[PDB]
Amino acid sequence: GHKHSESVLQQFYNRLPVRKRFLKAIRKGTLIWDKGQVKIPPIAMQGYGLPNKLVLPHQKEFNNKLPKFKGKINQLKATRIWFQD
Amino acid sequence: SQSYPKGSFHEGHINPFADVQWISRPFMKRNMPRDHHPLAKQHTSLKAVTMLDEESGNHWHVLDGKGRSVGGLAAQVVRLLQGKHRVDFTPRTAAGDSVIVVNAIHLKMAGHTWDTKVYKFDRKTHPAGPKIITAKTIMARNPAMILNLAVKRMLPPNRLRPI
Amino acid sequence: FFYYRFHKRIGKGNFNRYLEFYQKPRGIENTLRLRYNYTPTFTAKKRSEMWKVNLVKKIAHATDAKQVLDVWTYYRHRRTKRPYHYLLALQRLVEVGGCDPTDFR
Amino acid sequence: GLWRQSIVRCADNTGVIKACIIGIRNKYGTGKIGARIRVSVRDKTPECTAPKMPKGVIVRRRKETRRKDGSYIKFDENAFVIIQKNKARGTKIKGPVPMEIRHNCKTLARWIFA
Amino acid sequence: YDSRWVKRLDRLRESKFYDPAPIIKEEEILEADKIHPLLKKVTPSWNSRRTGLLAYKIGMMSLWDGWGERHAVTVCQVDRCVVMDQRTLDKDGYEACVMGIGYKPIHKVTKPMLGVYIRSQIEPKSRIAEFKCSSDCLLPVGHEMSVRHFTPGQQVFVSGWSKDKGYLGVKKRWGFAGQNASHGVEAKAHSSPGSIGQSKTVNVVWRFKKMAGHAGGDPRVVNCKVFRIEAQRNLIFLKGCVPGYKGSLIKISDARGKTHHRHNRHIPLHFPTFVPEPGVSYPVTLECPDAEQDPFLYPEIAIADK
Amino acid sequence: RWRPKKSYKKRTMGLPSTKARRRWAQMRRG
Amino acid sequence: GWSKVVNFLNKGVQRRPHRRLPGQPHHQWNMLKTQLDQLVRSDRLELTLPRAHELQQYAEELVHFAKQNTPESSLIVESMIFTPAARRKLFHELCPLYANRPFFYTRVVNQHRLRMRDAAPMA
Amino acid sequence: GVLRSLYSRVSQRVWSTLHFRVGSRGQVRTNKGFKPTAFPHLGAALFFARMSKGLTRDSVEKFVRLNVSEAQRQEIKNWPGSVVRCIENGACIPSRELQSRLEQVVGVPLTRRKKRAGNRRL
Amino acid sequence: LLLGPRRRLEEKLRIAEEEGWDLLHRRVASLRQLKGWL
RNA sequence: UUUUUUUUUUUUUUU
RNA sequence: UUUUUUUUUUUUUU
RNA sequence: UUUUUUUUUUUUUUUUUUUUUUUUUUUU
RNA sequence: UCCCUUGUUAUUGAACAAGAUUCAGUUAGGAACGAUAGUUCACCGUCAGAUGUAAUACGUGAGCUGGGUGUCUGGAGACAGUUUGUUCCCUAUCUAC
RNA sequence: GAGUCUAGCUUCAGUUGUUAUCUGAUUGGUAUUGCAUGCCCUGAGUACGUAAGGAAAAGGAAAGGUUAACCGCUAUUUAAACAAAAAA
RNA sequence: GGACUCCUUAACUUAAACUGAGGAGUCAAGUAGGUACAAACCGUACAAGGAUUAAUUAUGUCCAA
RNA sequence: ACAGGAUCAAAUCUUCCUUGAGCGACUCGACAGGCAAAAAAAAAAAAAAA
Repeated sequence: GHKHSESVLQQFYNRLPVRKRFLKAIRKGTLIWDKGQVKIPPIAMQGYGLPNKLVLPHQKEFNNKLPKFKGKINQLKATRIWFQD
Repeated sequence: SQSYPKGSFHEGHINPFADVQWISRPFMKRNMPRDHHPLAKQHTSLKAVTMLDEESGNHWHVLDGKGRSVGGLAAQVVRLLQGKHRVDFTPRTAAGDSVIVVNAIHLKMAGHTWDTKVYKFDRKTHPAGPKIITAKTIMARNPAMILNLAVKRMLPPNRLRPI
Repeated sequence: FFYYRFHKRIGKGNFNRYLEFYQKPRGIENTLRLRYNYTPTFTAKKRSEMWKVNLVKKIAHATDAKQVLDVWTYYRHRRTKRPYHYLLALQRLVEVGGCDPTDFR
Repeated sequence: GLWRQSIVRCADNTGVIKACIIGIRNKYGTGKIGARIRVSVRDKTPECTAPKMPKGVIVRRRKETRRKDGSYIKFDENAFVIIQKNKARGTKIKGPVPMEIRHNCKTLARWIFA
Repeated sequence: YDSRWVKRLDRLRESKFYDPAPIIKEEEILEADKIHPLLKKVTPSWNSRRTGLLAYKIGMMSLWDGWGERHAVTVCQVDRCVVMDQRTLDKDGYEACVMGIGYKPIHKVTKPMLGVYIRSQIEPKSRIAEFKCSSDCLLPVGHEMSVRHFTPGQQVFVSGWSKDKGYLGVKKRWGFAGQNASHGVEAKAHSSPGSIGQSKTVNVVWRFKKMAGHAGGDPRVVNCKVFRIEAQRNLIFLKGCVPGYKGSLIKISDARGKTHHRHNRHIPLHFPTFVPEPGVSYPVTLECPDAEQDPFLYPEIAIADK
Repeated sequence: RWRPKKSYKKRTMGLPSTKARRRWAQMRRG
Repeated sequence: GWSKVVNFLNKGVQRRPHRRLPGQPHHQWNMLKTQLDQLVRSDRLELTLPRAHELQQYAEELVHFAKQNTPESSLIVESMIFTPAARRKLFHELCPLYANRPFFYTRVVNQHRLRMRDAAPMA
Repeated sequence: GVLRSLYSRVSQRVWSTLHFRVGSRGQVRTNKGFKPTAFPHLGAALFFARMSKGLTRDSVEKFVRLNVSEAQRQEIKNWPGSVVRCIENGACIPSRELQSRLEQVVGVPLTRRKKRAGNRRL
Repeated sequence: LLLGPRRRLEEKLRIAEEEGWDLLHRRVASLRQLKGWL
């Protein structure tokens, strides 16, 4: 475009063959790109343990011992929830 | 006219706690391909048929792409087209055989591909930029294109590609 | 043929709510003349050129209008048909004991 | 037609002699009859009581005016009338008045057909 | 094919050799010799469309009305518009009607063309066009169109080619501003185009850039209103303006979209064609109905400052 | 200084036909 | 040149009724006036084809107005000659001649040849 | 407010659509070289034809009813139910007159028509 | 209203009787016969 | 739960 | 799960 | 008689207007 | 989701009218001048077109210029116009006894 | 082999969003609206509200402004001034 | 009185390809290979010369290959 | 094209089948027209006969 130089992160986004609607979302943060697919970012619940795929190799042993949620979003009773960076 | 299109996730459950959070289809539930109720006779598919011809040397391969994956099908087709499966393969020439594909409408796509996929067409010195066409339009208008483009982009980038 | 142009455009249509009908379409999708961008080899050339002889050879060998017609039909795509080819086929058809004028063949 | 920086007279008997146009709803200087415009008073009589910035409407125009019936109407001068509270400030209008005036102030004129 | 100075004198002297005006009647009666046996009344449907017509631009005129308001109307003449052939889904693959217009000398028509006319049983034609319509409005072959197809007071869609002006400048074509005539301005700058692109960041001129070139000769479309029609001479008066030269071919069809919705809603029209009943008279001339309200009414508009 | 915003220039609907456009169309397997 | 520019530029251009001549209008008219008298005095003149097609316009009008035999027409005829010899000839040899001729007293003949020094057509 | 849903509005808009081109040749519809003989029956043929254009039974009926002469019209009203549905289903044999109208609506012949032409042999 | 009018070579006769075109010197096979070749 | 990663040159995700 | 669906909801927990 | 806005008319169609190209011809 | 025009109908200390924050599209139509020249900002007067932002080498100087807090006649890219054709300039001479 | 008119493809922005059941001879069964500046009129001095005050659904019209087209009318400029009688 | 990288460290906004120190490799003066696209990174039984041959390396094994 | 074919066989006016879709439709086979003179905003206007 008109801009001479662009950030690598922005450039990456620019290369995504998706609709504008999803592009905007992706940019914002409501959505992520992984394995050539777009899905909701992981949910981090208060007190519960995070997915084993996001923690460091040495943190998995301690993460596995934390409580786990095996219910639906409606049944979830977490005091606070947010997307995991 | 004044709002975003109705996606496939509008007609089903949402499960964020899973890989396939929502199922996607090229068409709505009420719009999916169907067969006419009065079958004048029942039919059976042969999967694939092959015709050899020693005299003219042109071979034919008729396939049934019913419920198959686009990628896999394309990959398979590429091989045949290229003619690499033969011993006497010459990259200089096109040593392949003719391939026929049917039931292209019945193809499948894993993940959120039906609702989060587009196709770009380059334009020579255009201010608006490349033309973007959604996959639902292509499915609605010409299903064959879905496979056609996958095969095309799979084939080597050379002067033989057209052939 | 330095450059052979061939593209499959997105033609107008209506596939939405399509009903499966056990019937053939109008015609083939691809109609453009196929032009090679490379010189053929001896075997290729031979295969391309042997028709001129094979036609006559099989016409002669044929022993019925059915066979004659079949033979003729097989070499349909064969362009550049000389007048005498017709004459030969006619003579054979008359000798075999007639034919079916109404025949698509 | 009329344009900014234009001097036009007054048909009313208020006392003002002439005024300079300040604004108009036009771009190409084609001011028509019956168009609202802002005027700045330049001269006044010793017994005048008009404001500094009266608001009025174009009554007469030098340039010819086309009619719906294929006729044309022309004048010799450009004059306006002051308007206040959707009514004229004065009580009489000097000279004739054209028919092409949606406003009811034309009734005060002496000859509407002339 | 005479000289310039001969043609110029001809142009002036032509006026002296005008035939007397015809005699126009008040009524018209048709017989079975002017009616297609195959012609019949067909009820319309929700997905039914009519056919178009062809015309030649003659010239402009000014006409009054019932209220006395003068309006400018262009005169159009249908030069014996006759159907030639029809198209079917089975035969061709699409529903359409082919029509012809005009006349050509026999000493200019090719033999293959004359073969068509022999079959058609019609005199040589100058121009041939085609219309797409619904299958339920296919007119019979050999039927002659009439001015009665369009009812007065309806909206029409007119299409035609614009005039030619040859080569023109940027300032002449588009209407560029340019530069001042004074204050130290170069000669060339008077009518120069100015900036035509960006810096090295964009090394390419965008497509469809406004530049100098040959002007005119383009297709254009416009809406028109049926003001008056003539049966005798086959004449139509259209309110508005029509592009093209005084004699150029022009296509006329019905309203489309908003035009149809807003205007052409409450107007009864003969869908297929005009179907006269033998033994009954018809008017020759038809005028547009007058309005409801008085056009010459200037109400009071309050002007209150706030 | 004062500058009017010529937003009318941004028109993207119901544009007129041009020889440029026509040629563009033509070149694309018309 | 290129021979293509001529064609490119000529598209959508109307023809001129009166051919342009070198000089101001006052000069052009003088030129044509004098050439009319010289044509009257000779019986044939050799001129370029464009010019031959131009002088014929006034060559016809002179004789057309000379046959009226009216004071008014006489004035117009006077207004188109210089020398007395041309007046004498027009009024004594040409007027009697074309007594029965409604119009068209002159013609132009093309030589189908080019000038040696100019390579220009002749008539 | 009396405003309908946006979805509804859109649907409404889409419902009343019409085209003037066949389109791609790759489709399965009525085109050049069409033959009714392929179909098992007139009903199937009719169904196919109708589906090709995208017209409703109601509209078909409405058109025919208002087109047919009085004699045929009166009998049309004597059938226990819809005539179109019965013809489609193969539970009724339409008349020549009716067939004419049907073919006019669908823009395609349903049966092998006559050819009024022939040279008398001496 | 009606409208209209192992063995030695198996696939040839099937095509002939079904389709309506004879195979001169062209063979044909289907996936179902792949078991006799692996 | 795992095999599928910045595979972020394109297609593809066929598990 | 139902064309219910511009920021509005029902049924069933799959 | 011509040109022009200083006059007049439209502000609709986009599977529309329009177009330089009939393609079962796989080695001119 | 950019000053106005859209989201009937629940975010509101939203009675109506006139208003404030936030979000969404298949990205549809629009937005007038002048005085003083203090390199531009608070403000001033008129039509009320109705609180009117950035990037593009100051966007733009082989297109033009002005009172200071140089010149160049377009060779290749691009863009805007235009192109008869199988033939109608020339030439194109088997097989072999 | 050749003439005409045309099918398909291409085209500013952009989308895939349409039809269970089926009036028994009882006047019959969705239908060309995507779109949107300001002011005025009917609805209406109505809904609302002590009072002051003062809405929407739809249509209709007068200015201003942009694009395109044209010369019937008006304004500017400008050119032309020639062959009816066979008694000619 | 030297350009990049590894460890330690002075200055700076724990900023910058800067400014300056201690000790190893490479380039400078290095070929071909890998890293998508332009010395510095990995590997090398590392380029006298010629030919249609065999090998555990960085690293790969759905298609372009 | 009513051109071909079957039948204890059709109202005037072909009961039914074949012609892949009667070569995309019509038509022509001494078919078709580049350049010159003249004319010429696009466009149109000339029968042959030195």
